[PDB]
Amino acid sequence: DVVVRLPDVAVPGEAVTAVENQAVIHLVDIAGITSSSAADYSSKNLYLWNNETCDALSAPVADWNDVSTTPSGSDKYGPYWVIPLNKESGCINVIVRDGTDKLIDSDLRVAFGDFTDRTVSVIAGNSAVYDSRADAFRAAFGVALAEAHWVDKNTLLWPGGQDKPIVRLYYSHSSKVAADGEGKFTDRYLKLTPTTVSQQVSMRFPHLSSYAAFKLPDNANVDELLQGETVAIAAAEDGILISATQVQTAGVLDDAYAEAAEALSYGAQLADGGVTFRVWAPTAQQVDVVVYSADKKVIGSHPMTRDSASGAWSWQGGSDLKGAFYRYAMTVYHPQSRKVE
Amino acid sequence: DVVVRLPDVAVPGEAVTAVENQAVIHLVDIAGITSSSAADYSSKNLYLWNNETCDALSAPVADWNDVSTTPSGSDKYGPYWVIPLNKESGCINVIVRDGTDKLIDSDLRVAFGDFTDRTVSVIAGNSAVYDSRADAFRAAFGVALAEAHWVDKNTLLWPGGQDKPIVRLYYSHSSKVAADGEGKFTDRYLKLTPTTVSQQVSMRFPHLSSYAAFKLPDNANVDELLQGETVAIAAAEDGILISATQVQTAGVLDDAYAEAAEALSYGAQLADGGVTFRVWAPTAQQVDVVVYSADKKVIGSHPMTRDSASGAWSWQGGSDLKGAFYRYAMTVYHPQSRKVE
Amino acid sequence: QYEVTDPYAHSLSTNSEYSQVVDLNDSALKPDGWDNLTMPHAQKTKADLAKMTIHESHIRDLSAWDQTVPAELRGKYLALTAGDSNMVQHLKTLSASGVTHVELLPVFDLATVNEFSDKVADIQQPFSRLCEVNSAVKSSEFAGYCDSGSTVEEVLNQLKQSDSQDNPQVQALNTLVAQTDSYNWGYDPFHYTVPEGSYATDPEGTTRIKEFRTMIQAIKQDLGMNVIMDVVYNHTNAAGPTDRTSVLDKIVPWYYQRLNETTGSVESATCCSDSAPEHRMFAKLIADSLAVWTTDYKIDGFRFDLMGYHPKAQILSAWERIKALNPDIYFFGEGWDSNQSDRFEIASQINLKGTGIGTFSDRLRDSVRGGGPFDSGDALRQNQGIGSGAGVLPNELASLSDDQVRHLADLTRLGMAGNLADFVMIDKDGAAKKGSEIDYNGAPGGYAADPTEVVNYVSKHDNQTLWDMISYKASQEADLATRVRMQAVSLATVMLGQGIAFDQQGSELLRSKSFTRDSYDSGDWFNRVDYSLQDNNYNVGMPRISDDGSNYEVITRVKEMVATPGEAELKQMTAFYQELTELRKSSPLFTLGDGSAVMKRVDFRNTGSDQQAGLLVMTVDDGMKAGASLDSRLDGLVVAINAAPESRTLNEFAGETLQLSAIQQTAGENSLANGVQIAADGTVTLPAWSVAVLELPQGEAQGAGLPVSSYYHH
Ligand SMILES: [Ca+2]
Ligand SMILES: [Ca+2]
Ligand SMILES: [Ca+2]
Ligand SMILES: [Ca+2]
Repeated sequence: DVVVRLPDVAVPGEAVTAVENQAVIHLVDIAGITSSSAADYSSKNLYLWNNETCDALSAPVADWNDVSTTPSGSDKYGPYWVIPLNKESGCINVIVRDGTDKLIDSDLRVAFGDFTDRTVSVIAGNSAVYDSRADAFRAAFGVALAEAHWVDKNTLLWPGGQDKPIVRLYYSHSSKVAADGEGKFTDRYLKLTPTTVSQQVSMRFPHLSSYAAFKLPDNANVDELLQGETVAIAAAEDGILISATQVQTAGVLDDAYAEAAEALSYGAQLADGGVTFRVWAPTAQQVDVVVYSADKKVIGSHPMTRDSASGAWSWQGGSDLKGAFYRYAMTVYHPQSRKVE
Repeated sequence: DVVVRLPDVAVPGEAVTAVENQAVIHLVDIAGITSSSAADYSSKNLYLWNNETCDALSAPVADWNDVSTTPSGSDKYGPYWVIPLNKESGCINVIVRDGTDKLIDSDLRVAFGDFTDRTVSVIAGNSAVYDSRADAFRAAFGVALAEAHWVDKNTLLWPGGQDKPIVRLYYSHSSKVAADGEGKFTDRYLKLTPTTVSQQVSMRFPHLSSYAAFKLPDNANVDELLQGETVAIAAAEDGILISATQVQTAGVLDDAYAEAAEALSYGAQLADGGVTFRVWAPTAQQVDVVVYSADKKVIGSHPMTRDSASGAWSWQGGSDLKGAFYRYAMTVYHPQSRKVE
Repeated sequence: QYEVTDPYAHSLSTNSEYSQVVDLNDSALKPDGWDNLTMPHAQKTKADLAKMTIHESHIRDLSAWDQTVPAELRGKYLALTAGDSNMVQHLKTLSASGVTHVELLPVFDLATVNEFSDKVADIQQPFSRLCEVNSAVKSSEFAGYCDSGSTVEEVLNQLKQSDSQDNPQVQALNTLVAQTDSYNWGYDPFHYTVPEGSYATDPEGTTRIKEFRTMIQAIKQDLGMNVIMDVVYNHTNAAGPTDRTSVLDKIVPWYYQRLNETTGSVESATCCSDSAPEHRMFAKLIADSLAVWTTDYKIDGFRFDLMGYHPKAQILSAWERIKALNPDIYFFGEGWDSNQSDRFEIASQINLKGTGIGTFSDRLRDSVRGGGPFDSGDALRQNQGIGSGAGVLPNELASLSDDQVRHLADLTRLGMAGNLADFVMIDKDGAAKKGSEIDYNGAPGGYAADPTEVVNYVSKHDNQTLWDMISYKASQEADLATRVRMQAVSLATVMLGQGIAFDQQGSELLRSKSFTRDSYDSGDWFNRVDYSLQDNNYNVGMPRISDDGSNYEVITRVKEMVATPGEAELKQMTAFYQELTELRKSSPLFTLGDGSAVMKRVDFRNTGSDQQAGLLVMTVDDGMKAGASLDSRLDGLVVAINAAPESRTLNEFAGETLQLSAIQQTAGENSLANGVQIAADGTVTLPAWSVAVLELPQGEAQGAGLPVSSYYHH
């Protein structure tokens, strides 16, 4: 079974510096750098155009069918276009294409007051603008963004993994999924197989219905997977990384726990027979009730009981607790910080 | 058990080019390059002197105790001396030293009509002069010369292996002992242990009595070792090659076979009862009698019988062979060509 | 419901409309004594193979312009029988000096030329003919010429006068001519196992079979060279139930073609209609096709177009199959990455190590030529080569570093030693590195097991001619004389290297395409080879706008930098070319064949960090330490290539008794070694832009020669 690894290529250094009354846009070709073969950048063209917002362009082609705006040169890292300007101030409208097809989903707006050098870099389907080819390359060959969606126990939606030979769900309980000193992805994973978006899923997430669907293995331990980090990885037939992204798990959390979780009561439920503390935290590694005095000194720390069906944590104490102060001490992976908080 | 390997160091490129009316001698420091640590070349000095033969020197120190002729500079590869000249023609007398002790056994004579550039390189105990630091380095880190002497079944004499932590006898039946694509000495070997020159040996080879003695293991199969190549290897505690040399085996051949071999008759012994062909060839892998017609066409090819005690090969044929032409077809390793001829 | 021609057709009607029942074994289809025709050059051993010196020719390119060829035979197979022609006699001399093989650009049934005479018009004919056949010409900027009594050739030379980057009139008319011409390379298969009919005197019936065979007999017997056929199994010209040229996809739809996994659309990665050699029956078709060209046509070798699109297993299967009909058959092709590794183990340069199948090596090619393909604009000038003077004599646009230049030397040397994966050498930094450890754009530089698996070249039909590349890359300082030597120097790296020598027809005549990159349909005009030696066809118009328009500004900058070659320069280059080939055949040491022999005998000097740029010094051992005496006259060899404007010195062979090759000594002032000094003291002085073969004569017995470093093994 193939090991996912980084491409043996040095970090790029622009190759072209933007001069007076002219801008330079670099396409950082991922497919081009993963390949030891030369690339034909003829098909690559920018649909450039002047509007009320971004009008700094000098002579932009009107014809959308005009593929004539081909690269002003290239190298290993990808092509580049030396765009002529009217004014060194303002901004420009760039639509990066391969024929009459958008390479970057969003219409780019290059603000020269945001990139002083006018030497800018972009990656296909990235929407983002980088000041350097390096900054772009690092972003390209890293776990970046949160493109993938674990929408149900079995389904992972990801356009980035569409048509790719290697599609996997890498995971780490206590650490971040990364590349080692050898540039290899050694962390445990699951093999994903192409499938179609479920009728039930399309209803729930109409905004993702067009996204590429992937079936998780049947041996997948959904519960323990949601205990930590998960990363969606797309690689070549040889295992060279194309994309690594973080996973949005709300869909699966509703599909795995919400039915049971919905049938419970939450808070510090003080009733006859005592007080039941219940918090829903289906991803938390640990939850404890910390009970405080009026002076806010710890009076008790009680580890909670996890209900596996719901991912809810509970703890029962005496009616003596009426008026006590408390907080839940969490042990949980936060995808924003990529750490177990 | 330690693997003998090459030093991870690029081949040197002189560092200093000899200019008008001045010569440059490079010391290629083997101990210096095998070491990732800096070296103190203060102790290094050349005893330079003018004589009837080599008089091209300019102001050579008379005092032998004068260690003042220290290096004119250094680097990773070793020191160098920028020697001032009287005339760009002729030659110079150089004695390379570390204090008041000769580093090169022989008194060097640098003929400027042999080395046009006047940029020359030398290695300690090498006696040879190289046009480049590269040519020297290659020589230093190669199987070079025939410094070692297998003088008896158990004894190997080699000054180059004196005081060295790793001393071994590498061997290859059908190939040359060399370093692989990783720069490792993977060929089979035997571990040598320091010993003293035998009374019997000192008698036989008085010219080698001062040479460093090494005991071969008791498991050593002397006979099969003499079937092919043997190379004496000296290495660091870490296994970085200091020296690799070819072995002179006449001593052991006399000690292992001569007693038995001396008691036999040689040639194409035509007597009553037929003709006995006998050739002494204790190292030959194969020997055959090839019998020829008067027209020199092959009439018979007979593989010979080897007597293990003597290393003599024999073959008996009829008295019909009186007048037949013959030659012995050999299969033998020749140390001059390093091949099985 | 349709009527389709046979994919297994062996004879056809005009324009391949109907298949014909034929018996290729019929005496009627054979030139006299065809049955007893033998291969003039051996191909039995790796050493036999390594001797291979290829001249890649095209049927029109050979005889379209040669007046000494009877008119009715111009652009025909039969042109090779014109014993008393400039072209035939030229090939005859090239063969005598060492060119061993003739490679024929598509001669199977191509789709892209109308075989009906009257639906075609060439430049040789009146302009009126062009308008009759071409509707478009009647409604274009040249419509006025339909009235003139002048030929298309005539009108074209007239347009030159005002041709400029701002007025590209020569190419504008050519584009229109090209639609109704007889000119195409032919990489558009209609029928794989029938000769092309337009190269025949009569395309109706079997006539083509006897004529083609007649050309083979002439090449092998009268010119004494082997034959290589260029083959295109990677694609078909068309698919679908409607295209006229769809044959295979009309018979077994969706089988023979490679289809997209989702849509079922025929893939076009190769251009055109991607075939599926991975499918059993198409693999069978390919093998059965090669069998016919092998025994019925007596072809000696095959060059597979875009071979990377084929599964390595298929190429090896076909090879074993063909070997049973001719055991000394050679297979080679373009083993570039095809991106089909998701589907099967591709027949690539890397994957074919030790298989016996040869691949073109782009490593030496790019190092010597400069840059790489896809280069456009100022990069065509900026990316100099060892032979354009990268480093040594830079041009005004160049920015190539010393390490960048040293790395090209590293790639060239490796190539000269047959681009082997295991060959150990001293790199640009002084490190000992295996060939596979030397980088080539992310790829292992060296990849082969034996030099017979590598084809080195500096010119081919595709991409810019060697001369055109030098014109783009040479410094303003390099005069016509040095540029002629620059061409020769470039060619010496191929001609004097362990790998198989391949070259484009015309390189010996400083061939130019006036900067045309993809000359496939640039007709007789751009692809002109003057066998009367008046010019190299340089500056004959602006090349095709569609594919070279982006390079017009670069062309104008370089075009007038130096004078156009004439009878004198072409004769000087032919003399140099003949010198190099003669040298190649002058010793078995130049063509070792076995990878192990290369490693035990081949080494280089002027290596390392401290190296002199443009100096390529190769040593070949025949000494006792190498093994057996291969050359009874020599003990060793030295190849010295000084690709620098400054003259250089060789003190490496200190006191070695060397002599210049008798081949080079006979040449005199016309030698590439003209001015090479060998001092009694073994010092060699090499003039600028020169090539020397220094030989170590053998004494009364094999002595120690030029033993290799033996710095590493494996
Ligand atoms: Ca045809
Ligand atoms: Ca055409
Ligand atoms: Ca594919
Ligand atoms: Ca010889």
